[PDB]
Amino acid sequence: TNDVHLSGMSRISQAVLPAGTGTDGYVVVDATIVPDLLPRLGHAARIFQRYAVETLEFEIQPMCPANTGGGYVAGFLPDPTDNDHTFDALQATRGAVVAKWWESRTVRPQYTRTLLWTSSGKEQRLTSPGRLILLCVGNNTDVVNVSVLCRWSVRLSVPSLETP
Amino acid sequence: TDAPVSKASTVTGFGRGTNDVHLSGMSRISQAVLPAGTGTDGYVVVDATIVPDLLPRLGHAARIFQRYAVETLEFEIQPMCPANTGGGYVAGFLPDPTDNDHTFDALQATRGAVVAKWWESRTVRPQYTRTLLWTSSGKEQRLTSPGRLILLCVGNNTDVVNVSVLCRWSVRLSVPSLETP
Amino acid sequence: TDAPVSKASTVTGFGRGTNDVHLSGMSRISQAVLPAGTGTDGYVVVDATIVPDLLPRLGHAARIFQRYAVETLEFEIQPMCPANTGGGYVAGFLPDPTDNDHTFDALQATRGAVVAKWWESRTVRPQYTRTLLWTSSGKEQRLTSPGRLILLCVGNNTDVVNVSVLCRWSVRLSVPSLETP
Amino acid sequence: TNDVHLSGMSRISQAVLPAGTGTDGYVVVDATIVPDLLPRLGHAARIFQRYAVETLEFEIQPMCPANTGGGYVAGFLPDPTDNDHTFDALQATRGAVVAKWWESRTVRPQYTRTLLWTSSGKEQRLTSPGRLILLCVGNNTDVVNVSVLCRWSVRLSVPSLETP
Amino acid sequence: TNDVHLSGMSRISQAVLPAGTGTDGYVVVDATIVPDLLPRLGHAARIFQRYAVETLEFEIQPMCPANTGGGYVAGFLPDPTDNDHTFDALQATRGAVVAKWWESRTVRPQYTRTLLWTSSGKEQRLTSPGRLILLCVGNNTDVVNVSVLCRWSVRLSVPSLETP
Amino acid sequence: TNDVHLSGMSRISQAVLPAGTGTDGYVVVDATIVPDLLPRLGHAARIFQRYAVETLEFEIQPMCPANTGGGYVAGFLPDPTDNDHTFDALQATRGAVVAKWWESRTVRPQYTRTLLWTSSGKEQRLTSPGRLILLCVGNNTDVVNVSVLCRWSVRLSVPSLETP
Ligand SMILES: [Ca+2]
Ligand SMILES: [Ca+2]
Ligand SMILES: [Ca+2]
Ligand SMILES: [Ca+2]
Ligand SMILES: [Ca+2]
Ligand SMILES: [Ca+2]
Repeated sequence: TNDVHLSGMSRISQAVLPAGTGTDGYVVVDATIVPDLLPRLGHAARIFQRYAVETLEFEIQPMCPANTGGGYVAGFLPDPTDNDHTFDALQATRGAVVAKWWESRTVRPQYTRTLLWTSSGKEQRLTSPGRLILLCVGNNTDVVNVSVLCRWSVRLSVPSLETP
Repeated sequence: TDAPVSKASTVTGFGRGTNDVHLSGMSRISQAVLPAGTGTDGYVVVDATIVPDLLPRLGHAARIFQRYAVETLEFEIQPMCPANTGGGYVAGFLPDPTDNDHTFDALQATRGAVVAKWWESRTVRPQYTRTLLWTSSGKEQRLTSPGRLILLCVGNNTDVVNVSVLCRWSVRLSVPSLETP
Repeated sequence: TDAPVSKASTVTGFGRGTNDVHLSGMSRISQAVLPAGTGTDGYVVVDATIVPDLLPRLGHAARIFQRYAVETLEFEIQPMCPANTGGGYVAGFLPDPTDNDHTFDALQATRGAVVAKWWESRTVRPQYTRTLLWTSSGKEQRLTSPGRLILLCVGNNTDVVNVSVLCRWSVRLSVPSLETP
Repeated sequence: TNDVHLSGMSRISQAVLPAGTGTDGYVVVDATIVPDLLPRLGHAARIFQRYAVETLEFEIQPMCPANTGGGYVAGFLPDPTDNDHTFDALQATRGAVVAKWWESRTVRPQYTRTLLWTSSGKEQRLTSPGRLILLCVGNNTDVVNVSVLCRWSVRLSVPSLETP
Repeated sequence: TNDVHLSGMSRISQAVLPAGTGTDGYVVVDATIVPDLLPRLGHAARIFQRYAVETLEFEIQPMCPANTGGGYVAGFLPDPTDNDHTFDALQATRGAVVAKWWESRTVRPQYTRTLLWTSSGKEQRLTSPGRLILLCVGNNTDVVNVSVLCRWSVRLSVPSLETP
Repeated sequence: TNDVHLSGMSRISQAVLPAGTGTDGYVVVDATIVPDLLPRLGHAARIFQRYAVETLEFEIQPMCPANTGGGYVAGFLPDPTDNDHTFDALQATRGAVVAKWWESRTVRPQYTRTLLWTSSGKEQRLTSPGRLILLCVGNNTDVVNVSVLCRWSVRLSVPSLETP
């Protein structure tokens, strides 16, 4: 077997949220999980054709004063083609969390473990396991710098160099 | 205890909804009427793509689940006409949702296809994929539907024919969500 | 066999659909924002009648069932605001769906009512009818809903308050049908 | 072994019989069983040189009103070179059936199991196992659309592309 | 069972490269491997619904004089969607070969034995195992009649009948 | 484990040698084997800190007419620092080959499987396994398009991320 197991921590997305703009339902983070976003996996997927996600956890680590107001809801939609970004969709899914802006939380979602494709294509269900969505729950009193780390572990295969 | 700057949140049972439900039923996927003389050979009577939306009770249950897998799928062709009607029918289930071929040979090639007279009711026990399929629509139909059902006329019928295609199904829904088409 | 005048029908599995499904979840029945100063005493923050339509995932499952019975029903009041907000709230669940009284006494009288500060989250474990209730709407609300939830302010709040009322429910649907509102 | 076992249902021949033309001995169906007639086996024999029939049943499925008059006799002559189409030849053979026009019957004949040739040739005994013959027994009062399905099962060999 | 193992060789593409036009990077051959491309598999796929490529190899057999100064690079990209006509992209793929214009070579690539579909659809990744690309390396001196052959061994399934 | 075995072929260098310039001792190719030189290993080393070359071979594939009178000598010096462009120095190294300009050959050298560093530094002996040298033997007659390929199999370690 020529499968290469690669794993590690990496920050998929960082967002800045100025004070007073975090209204309810505001989409702070909306990231379709593909290996291109992941820093270390971006180079590994550039040299392979297919990958299979073996572990995926999203650690939301926001950095705001403890007296800041408002909260956030984070979830992982297993369907990359789904284009719904609301509290209802997040609360429906498994692994979703809701917490105050100064709390760091962990999202352990339900993701497909089949063999996906690193490259882009017409069918998004064949390239990504899902979409991470992080929304505001209430108005934030202070500016929030939110960073979403992602502990991943994939199994690459089929060596081939690829272009952006 | 003390009075902190901000107390920790205590939302406990979030993202722990029900994950798997088994749903069963038997619904009419098609109903057709043929006035005398239109049942020419090869005329397509029923062309129904098996999707959760086609099944009414499953249509709502598929709106709260991401992926479903078909466990049981059997079709019934019930022609409600007397035993003095000429001509006949051929019914089949193409496992490929994208296969749009409407001929006698294409139907007869599939496993479980039936050929009968217009006064004989039949049951199609087809070949379908047990793999998990996506409830919501996508770019490729082969990831969302187990197949297609085709019902054709074989001979020129003599009288008006009423034909009902029923489908006994049983699916297993997984990966909870809330689809908003 | 012989050739009769008309052959007998052979529809076998008709009217034998699934009868009972247990459905569970936890959904936000209400969400309110109070700018500073509007939290006057007795001001009604949340007034939600517990019906299957109010619960999103149950709304679709109730459209294919006639009667449902509530097995578990517990509400959570989550105020997402700091620990320096004045005033407080009272939350209760009136078992009578038609009881439209919004006062502190009416809420506190009910079993399981909670009184807390705006920086304390609470859980209401109320008294609800275990009897079978009709999914579809009718002339009398007491045959279709287990009760009503009321959340009121107790004191004048100092800061803007975000309050979310979540409801952990568990129902048993019976008597299959297809409701078309 | 590179033998490919292929089997399936397929309609060899459909015939329309107008009312009043089905006199006694009329040859409704006269089909020399070669893989070209069989729809799915037509494509399989186009890519192979030799085949051996392992199972052969002919299901006659006529579609006429139940009050129609007259009957049909169906048989399978094991000799493709034989050019006799009468009730005598059919009744002599094994597996022959006789039935009213509205009855569907099954013919389980006696066929050679040797290795035949898909392509045509001078000797017809080396290419086909036999000839299906379906005749009218009496005058038919109504128009009859008769279809002869064939449950077959062959064992192909010797890969080679072929032309009509 | 419905599984029918088939194998054989077939010329997927043939190209004629006149003298002087074989500049570096020129795309001599770009052929997406589909069942219709292979003659014997073209008929096999017309009578089945699914196929899985168990074995796949290619042979480049250029037919040029021994005084033809030039070279070619050949490789099987295991992703039908990927489109990159560069030397490094081909050489990255496993089994890719580089040779002179008067030397026949064999490509033994890597690919996933996933159960593909014999009929075309919106997504090419479900109907094709990949695509063979043959490029020029250096300017050729004489006319080259290149003929890429493919030795395949596939496993058909789900009996049906189709029209292209 | 952090160890990730990778392997593949990549063209380390390509040179064009015009007619008459291939005098004896001329240095056609002098390429220091570094991870950046190999495309697929270039991305693999950008996401790791250490690598050890488990297997390393080279193939010389000159592309010249069969009437090209001349010869080449190829060899892998296992010391990056050593700098000697002489025939005897190359032939001394294990696996060195001598051939005609129209004959592809394979170099299977000797080297130490020491855990090298993927990023450049002051000492080249810690970042490169060696250097391949290809010299002329005798004056060539026609233009030669030489392309040295390298088949490598390395073992990465110490996960990290780097920029070149
Ligand atoms: Ca790709
Ligand atoms: Ca969906
Ligand atoms: Ca009702
Ligand atoms: Ca032949
Ligand atoms: Ca198809
Ligand atoms: Ca470094």
